[PDB]
Amino acid sequence: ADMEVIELNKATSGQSWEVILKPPSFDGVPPSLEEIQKKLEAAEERRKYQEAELLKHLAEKREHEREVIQKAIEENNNFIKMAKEKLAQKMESNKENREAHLAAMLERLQEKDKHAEEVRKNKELKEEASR
Amino acid sequence: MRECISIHVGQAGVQIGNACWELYCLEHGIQPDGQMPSGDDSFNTFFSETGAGKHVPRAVFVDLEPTVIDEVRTGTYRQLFHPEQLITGKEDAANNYARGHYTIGKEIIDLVLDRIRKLADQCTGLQGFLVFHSFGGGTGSGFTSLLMERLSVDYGKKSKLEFSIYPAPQVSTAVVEPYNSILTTHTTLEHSDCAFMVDNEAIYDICRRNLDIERPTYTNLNRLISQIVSSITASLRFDGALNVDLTEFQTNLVPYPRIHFPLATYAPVISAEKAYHEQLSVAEITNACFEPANQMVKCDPRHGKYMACCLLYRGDVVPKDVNAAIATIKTKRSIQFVDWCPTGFKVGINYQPPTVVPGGDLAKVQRAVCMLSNTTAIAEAWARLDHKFDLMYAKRAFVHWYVGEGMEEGEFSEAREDMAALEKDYEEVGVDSV
Amino acid sequence: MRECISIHVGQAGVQIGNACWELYCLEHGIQPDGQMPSGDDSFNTFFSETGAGKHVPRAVFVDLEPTVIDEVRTGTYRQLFHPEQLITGKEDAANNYARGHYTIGKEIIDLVLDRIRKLADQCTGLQGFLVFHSFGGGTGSGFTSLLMERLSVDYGKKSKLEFSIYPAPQVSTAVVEPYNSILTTHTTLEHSDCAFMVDNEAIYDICRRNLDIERPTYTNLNRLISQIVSSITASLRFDGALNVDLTEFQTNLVPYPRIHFPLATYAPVISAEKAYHEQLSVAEITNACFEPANQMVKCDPRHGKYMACCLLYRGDVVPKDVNAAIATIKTKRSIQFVDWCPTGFKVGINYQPPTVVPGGDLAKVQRAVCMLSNTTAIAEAWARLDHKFDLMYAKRAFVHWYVGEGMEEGEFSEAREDMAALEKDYEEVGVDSV
Amino acid sequence: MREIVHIQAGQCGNQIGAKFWEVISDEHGIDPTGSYHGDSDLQLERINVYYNEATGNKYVPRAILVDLEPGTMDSVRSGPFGQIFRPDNFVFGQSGAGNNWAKGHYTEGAELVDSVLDVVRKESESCDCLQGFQLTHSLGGGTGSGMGTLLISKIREEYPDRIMNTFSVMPSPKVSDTVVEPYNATLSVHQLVENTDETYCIDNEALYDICFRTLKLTTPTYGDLNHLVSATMSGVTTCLRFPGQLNADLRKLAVNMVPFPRLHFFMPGFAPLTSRGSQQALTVPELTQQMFDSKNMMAACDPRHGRYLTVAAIFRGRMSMKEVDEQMLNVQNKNSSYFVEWIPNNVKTAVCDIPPRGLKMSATFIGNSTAIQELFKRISEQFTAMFRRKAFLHWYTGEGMDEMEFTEAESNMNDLVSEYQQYQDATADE
Amino acid sequence: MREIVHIQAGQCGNQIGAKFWEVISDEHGIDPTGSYHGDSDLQLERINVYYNEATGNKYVPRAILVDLEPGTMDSVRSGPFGQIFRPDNFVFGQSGAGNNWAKGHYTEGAELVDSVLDVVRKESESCDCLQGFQLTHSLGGGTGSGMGTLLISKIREEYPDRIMNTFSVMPSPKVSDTVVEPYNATLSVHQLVENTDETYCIDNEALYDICFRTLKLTTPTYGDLNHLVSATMSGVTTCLRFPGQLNADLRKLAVNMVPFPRLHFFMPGFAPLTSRGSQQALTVPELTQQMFDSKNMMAACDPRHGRYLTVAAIFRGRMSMKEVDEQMLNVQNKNSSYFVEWIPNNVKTAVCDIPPRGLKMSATFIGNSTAIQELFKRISEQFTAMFRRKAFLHWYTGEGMDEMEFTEAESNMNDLVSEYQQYQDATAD
Ligand SMILES: Nc1nc2c(ncn2[C@@H]2O[C@H](COP(=O)(O)OP(=O)(O)OP(=O)(O)O)[C@@H](O)[C@H]2O)c(=O)[nH]1
Ligand SMILES: Nc1nc2c(ncn2[C@@H]2O[C@H](COP(=O)(O)OP(=O)(O)OP(=O)(O)O)[C@@H](O)[C@H]2O)c(=O)[nH]1
Ligand SMILES: C=C1COc2cc3c(cc21)-c1c(cc(OC)c(OC)c1OC)CC[C@@H]3NC(C)=O
Ligand SMILES: C=C1COc2cc3c(cc21)-c1c(cc(OC)c(OC)c1OC)CC[C@@H]3NC(C)=O
Ligand SMILES: Nc1nc2c(ncn2[C@@H]2O[C@H](COP(=O)(O)OP(=O)(O)O)[C@@H](O)[C@H]2O)c(=O)[nH]1
Ligand SMILES: Nc1nc2c(ncn2[C@@H]2O[C@H](COP(=O)(O)OP(=O)(O)O)[C@@H](O)[C@H]2O)c(=O)[nH]1
Ligand SMILES: [Mg+2]
Ligand SMILES: [Mg+2]
Repeated sequence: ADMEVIELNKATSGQSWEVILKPPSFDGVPPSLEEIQKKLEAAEERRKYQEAELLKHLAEKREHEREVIQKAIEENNNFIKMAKEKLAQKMESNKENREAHLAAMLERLQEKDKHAEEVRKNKELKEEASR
Repeated sequence: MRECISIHVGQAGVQIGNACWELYCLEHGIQPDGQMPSGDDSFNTFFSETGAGKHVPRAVFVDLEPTVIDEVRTGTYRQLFHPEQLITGKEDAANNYARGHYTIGKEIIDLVLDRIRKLADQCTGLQGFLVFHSFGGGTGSGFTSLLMERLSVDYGKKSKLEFSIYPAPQVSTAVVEPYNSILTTHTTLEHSDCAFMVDNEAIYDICRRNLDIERPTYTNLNRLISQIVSSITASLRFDGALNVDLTEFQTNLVPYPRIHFPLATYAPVISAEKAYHEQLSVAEITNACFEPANQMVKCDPRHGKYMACCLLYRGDVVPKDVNAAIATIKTKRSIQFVDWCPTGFKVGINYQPPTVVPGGDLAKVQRAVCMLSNTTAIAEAWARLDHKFDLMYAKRAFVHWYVGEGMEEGEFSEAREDMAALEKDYEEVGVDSV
Repeated sequence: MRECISIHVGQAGVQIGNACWELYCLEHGIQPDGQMPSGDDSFNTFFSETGAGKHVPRAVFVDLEPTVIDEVRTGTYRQLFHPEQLITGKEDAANNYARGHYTIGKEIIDLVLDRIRKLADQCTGLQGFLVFHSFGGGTGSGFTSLLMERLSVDYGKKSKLEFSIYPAPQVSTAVVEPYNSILTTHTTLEHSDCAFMVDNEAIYDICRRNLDIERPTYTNLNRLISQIVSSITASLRFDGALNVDLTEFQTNLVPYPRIHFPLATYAPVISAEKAYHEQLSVAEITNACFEPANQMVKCDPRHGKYMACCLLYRGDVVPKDVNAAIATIKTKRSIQFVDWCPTGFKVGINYQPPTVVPGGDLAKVQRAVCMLSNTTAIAEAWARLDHKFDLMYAKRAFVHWYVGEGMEEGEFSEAREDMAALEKDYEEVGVDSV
Repeated sequence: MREIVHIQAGQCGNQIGAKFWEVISDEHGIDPTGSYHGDSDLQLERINVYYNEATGNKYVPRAILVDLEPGTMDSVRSGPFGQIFRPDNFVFGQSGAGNNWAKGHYTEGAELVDSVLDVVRKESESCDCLQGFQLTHSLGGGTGSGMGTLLISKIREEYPDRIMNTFSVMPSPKVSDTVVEPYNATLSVHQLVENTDETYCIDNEALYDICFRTLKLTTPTYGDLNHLVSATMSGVTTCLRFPGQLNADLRKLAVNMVPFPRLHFFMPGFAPLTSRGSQQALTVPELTQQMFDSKNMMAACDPRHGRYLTVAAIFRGRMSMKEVDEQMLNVQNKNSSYFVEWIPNNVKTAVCDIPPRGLKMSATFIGNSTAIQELFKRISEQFTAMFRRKAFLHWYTGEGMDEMEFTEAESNMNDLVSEYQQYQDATADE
Repeated sequence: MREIVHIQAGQCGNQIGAKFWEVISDEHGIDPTGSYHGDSDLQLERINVYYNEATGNKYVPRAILVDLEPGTMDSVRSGPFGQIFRPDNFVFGQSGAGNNWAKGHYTEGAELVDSVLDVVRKESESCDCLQGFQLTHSLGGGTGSGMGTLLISKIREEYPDRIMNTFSVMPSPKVSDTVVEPYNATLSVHQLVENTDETYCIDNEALYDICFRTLKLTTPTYGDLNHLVSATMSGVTTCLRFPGQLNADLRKLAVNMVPFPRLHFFMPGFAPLTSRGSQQALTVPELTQQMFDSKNMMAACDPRHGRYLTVAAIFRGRMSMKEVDEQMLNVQNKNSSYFVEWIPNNVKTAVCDIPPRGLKMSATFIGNSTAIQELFKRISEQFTAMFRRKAFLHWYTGEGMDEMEFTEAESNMNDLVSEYQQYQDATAD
């Protein structure tokens, strides 16, 4: 019913104006480069730390991998060692036993030789008396 | 002379840039080779001139991957741009804001600032920058916010205007787009003077409903977006009277600095295949500005308050018909302005009619209008995004991807708190006293 | 690489070795002079090659008396072996374990090890040793256990597999064979990774029942044993559809170091004189593996638990038929596996058909299978031997012959206690878990 | 992010790997000599992802063939496309792993790993922008399982910035080669949880059940199982290999599918389920119905027993984009309880014009479902049944391993299942 | 283990020893000159066990002939095959032993033993692998018993690693050469129990009873007795002399037949029981029936009065090995109570194609039966009857012996009896 047209500007290829239907209901109208560089550098150092931690975790894996191979070698070596000593002990125990069995057999037959000498000695003491 | 340098970041920014510069060339009679056979020297605000009469866009295209810019380098408009103003990396931000802002972005920021400085050196009265980018992409979100921060350091006074692509599940979205959107919005907020959000769902629906395209392509979407971008930049490229300089965008549309997100609404959008169409009157196209189906962002201004309204007409339009159309609007609907602002419209008519891309989907019309209104209703777009952000962040879903790139969890809550403050700011404007 | 060195000890080991190497030569087309007119090359795991094209077995024949090896030295295959591979003493162990391990054995052990080392030097990837011997002979029992102990010192954990002849009264046994069997088993247990026992009574019964031989000779017995040995080594001497490595045999068969005595079962074993009767299907020969009539050791797996089952097929056999045959067996209740073993099966398939010695008793078949199953039922064989040992040892009958050679009575009770523990180990592996 | 370096390890890895190259070479128009004889410029547009261009415009798979036994790789060389592979990329040992994870990871495989890394390094250096690695292997054997996971950890150390993707074949007693499979599998998933970005769980239990129950094959062979695998592998990688709506990339896939780093085990699916022979015309509603069908899953898990954290559906063939979108929305509303509400828009759909060989239309499903905990629970039960009795353990301790390493692998897999259960019980209650 | 050195001592030893060489020479096709005239390569295959090969491919028995009286050794030299023996291997004295064990063991035998050992040593040194020694002698006389046991102890001392086997002829009053035979026999078995590995007990009581009762010879001569001995010796050594199904070896035989060191006295048996020069056809079942027949035993013991610790049966001639196996199984099941159950598979059977002279088929039994205690009890009773009265004891004390040595020998033989009874009463429980 009541309009207000305020001719703002007119130019070669355009024309502008403001049309107010009703007025308002108020009296009054109502980082730096160092800082940004700091943020970007702080993010880069956080990312760098995370990657370092991952590579350290993977370095620990490699260390365990060479400890597994070493353990396999050490167990095999201890199996060879125990078998070598147990076998040497078994062959030594057997040599001692066989030596002892034969030594005892020698001694019992040597006793018989001594007894035979005693029998021959006893014949002399009986003889030379009769006739 | 008032030069404007356009910066297109990421796939969305680059592809939208292609459509805008194709349309600008058609509007100014510039051939794809830069030659222009010949309101008058106003196009020089967007185009510099070479000693061989070539007109080269005052633009820089940036992407952290080369494939999208490579199509520009080998496309129809390959001669239009100097190779130095097309900048590419080797690998993209993988839809990760932190990757685009902190890790990959740091690799090419100095190079892009050097090329923007080279364009600024060609300016006798640089107004500022127009930055095109997606909210969802890792480059569009992360690299853009890094660039905006550095531009504020190197060009303290210059206006910076954004054309941002708001995400929609219907148009090739990633799950983390709400994170990237809130992170970029938080960091860019204090560095942007005015931002025009373009909701992909709104553009997708207009293409389906008004252009009869069953499954719109990026070419269909971008050609429509470019018609709206062209309507808003027409006053910088021709001898206009409303929005003659980019400082005037802030003056006319954004009375409160943080609340710098105007709603764009365009009409008419008619299918080129629709025959016998009787040309729409000034009253018909003006009335269409208040229909939500024609908005660039899905929201409801009917349940909001206006703080500014700018009507940008193009073509066969006379002031008497515009004033009659505005008079009838007052009487039909209750369009409510905030207490401190007058209920009114700043109307500008640019005599140059709407230009259509030959072989496109839009029909050629005698007259068109783009309304730019600063309404509190646009906070509905923030609310939708913030809710999706909250659902995921409550579980810390995907945040390890960002932390892996050096960003802290504190930045997520800081960005979300800023969005909460922004939604509260729109609420403070939506109810006033004393 | 993948070489295997065979060691044949005592009369039984040597005579079985003769039958095996005769069969291997026929399977690979190697003449008794070592010439092989000519591929697969898998035969190089068992045969080294001379610059003059002679293929010489990677084998050593050892006996404390010369008569048995002398027949090899003057026999059909005298040119096959280098004289240095055939080692003999002057006087045997006189059916006394103590003479084979100590008194007589000690005189030739170093020479044997030197000759084994010479064969190992020809290997680029030695898999291990296959040791053939009787349980009953003084050499087969005493010398073998001394050799196994020395091989563990010189080759550490390098795999050692045995083919042991289990004593039967029907087949030329000595009264003290149960003593020699328990003494060698105790001594060799920690040094053997897998041992295939061959019960002479089982072979004797198979020759009588399946081959219609009223009174089987060692030639009849050994030719059948060699068919089974060939089936288990064929996986190493040929490249078929599914190849079983020597390490793969044991990994799948031996759940615990001490429980390493798989039961071998072979099919089909049929008379060369029999009527036509067309070829047994994969399902028929596979089902025959679970019939006690075909076993190498007399025991009852139907009242035992399986721990592993390896099926080694040869000839006209395709995996689809094997899988169908195994599927039926898996649904049978008469075959109970231990609860701690999810799937006990492992299949090997070699396309080379079963070779028969011309003038032999076995009929030529298109397909055959040898199953190697680790069943708790094999402990019945230990129980029979241990009982015979107990009957004599309770009176100390014949133990003076062993003590005379330096052995101690403590070694008899230690060996018997280990056998008691072994029988108890087989009981525990079959008990159900939680 | 352009080139992918493919690695196939062990018997299973080389068998399914060869099938993969046969299938995608047919799709890309590459014949067994390496020559292009296709009639679509779409086949060559992104062929650089998997193939190197050689003299005479030949296409050579960027594939590295690994095994500790020479047998399998000789069979690959003699197979249909055996001649296409770069001869220098065949890296093989002579000892074999004897289906022993410890042998593949610590003993025999440790001797061969540097030789393989030399070939990987040579391929990587010829990449303009390497995306990452794709490994095919089984978890039940010794080389693919043990050496495959050793290769992964070595590769992660040298290429921490690249994506590690695997196609891991899970063991099943239904189709078994070794009694010791649950030990090998548990030790491998312990490695995969820590050192992979994405793992496709190809379950032999599921492949057998599909062949037996659905395809009504009374006695299925590895060839029948591998036909399902190759079809799945072709579908899962379609986005990477073809120019489509989606610009593809392995890192972008991981960012969109992996909300929590350890939860990167995908349940693949395929429709239609086909056998080898003279087949029959599927519809979009039918294709979408199979998304939730447990019968169509390549992992023996019922998706209706858990919730999807994220789901990717790829449709192939000439079809209506409007219809696919409407059917996908239908499935989501009528199966809302099987999707986590706290990850908005967690179901993504892609459509490729190029259908696979012999099918006019098909759909491949990639799901990050909490129901995958059923697969790990099955391996865990089988592991405990043996470990309770220390059955076959001497074969691992003999290689230098400790029982403690078994307890840790089992414990980490049990933690993995508790993590899946945690997100299965999580609601958007606030 | 190839060569065996044979030693024959005293009258009896040289008489049965000569008969042994006559019998086996004919079996091996060797004539009294030492030339081979046979027609089977099996006769020469293992001829090295008992014969040395000499110039002109001659075969010389590895036999050493010993006696303190020149008499018997002159009769051997003049006998059939007397010229086959190596002349240097005849070692003889001139005094004689006068059926006195003390004379043979301690007095005149002690003077001659070193001379015999020199010949044994020479034969042993020419052996590639000496198995051991085989001694033929009587226990009732003085040289064979006294000097024979002295020889064995001296040989054991020099060759502790070799087997000592004897064919010991036990005395009997039915045959008799002197009342002091029980003394000589007891003193000898005391030596044999300690120093021999295996002893075949050839009992003159059994030989006389076979000749008198079975062969119906009212007055048997030593020639008639010796025919039974030579047949038994040929059978018992068949496995050593011929290539057969089993290897052979004296040590392997001892390990399989001797479960306890002292119980090494075998009860030989033979079938058919044949007359000294007569011709007359028995079946395998008939041959196997005689295994348990007391009438066929060369030791005067009834096997059914004890239990077999171990038994070896050797069948000779062309026969069915299947029939031998079935008949042997039959005998074992129907006589199970005569075999110790605590020595499994203690009955072994061997079959040789070569039959002995004059027989188409034969069977030799070698038994380690606890019933042999009947033989030792008989000698012990005869010994005690004399020793209670110290009868003829001055024959021995006159040579230097003490009455304590008699008490010890008697005690040792009584212990031997108690030991056989211990295992006869032992059960498997
Ligand atoms: N309207 C429109 N939206 C686009 C276009 N290209 C991408 N988008 C949208 O942008 C979002 C994804 O961001 P992109 O621009 O593709 O990503 P970017 O900036 O290249 O970043 P990267 O992740 O590093 O590739 C989604 O919502 C897309 O639908 C385009 O040309 N037009
Ligand atoms: N299967 C089979 N068993 C045999 C063979 N030779 C002997 N035996 C058995 O082995 C056991 C006797 O062991 P032998 O091998 O003859 O003795 P040895 O190892 O030569 O030892 P010595 O006592 O020193 O001769 C008995 O059970 C025989 O039946 C043979 O060739 N085949
Ligand atoms: C399940 C989800 C949640 O959000 C997603 C977004 C995307 C994908 C998966 C998901 C996705 C990607 C790459 C692919 O192959 C290389 C692929 O095919 C298997 C994919 O599934 C369609 C990564 C990017 C992709 N973005 C778009 C716009 O489609
Ligand atoms: C009474 C038994 C219990 O076990 C035995 C084993 C064997 C013998 C006797 C017994 C035996 C032997 C040597 C022989 O002459 C040299 C001989 O003929 C008298 C023999 O009797 C047949 C020793 C080896 C022989 N071995 C075989 C397999 O027959
Ligand atoms: N689907 C499939 N599984 C296989 C194939 N070959 C073997 N497997 C499985 O892989 C496991 C054994 O591992 P394998 O690759 O053969 O041994 P490796 O050579 O030591 O890696 C078992 O679970 C088998 O069932 C194949 O061709 N296809
Ligand atoms: N069977 C047999 N016994 C004999 C023979 N000659 C003597 N005897 C017995 O041997 C014992 C006497 O020993 P003898 O050898 O003659 O005395 P030596 O000369 O001192 O050894 C008595 O038991 C005789 O019956 C003989 O030729 N054959
Ligand atoms: Mg992009
Ligand atoms: Mg032997």
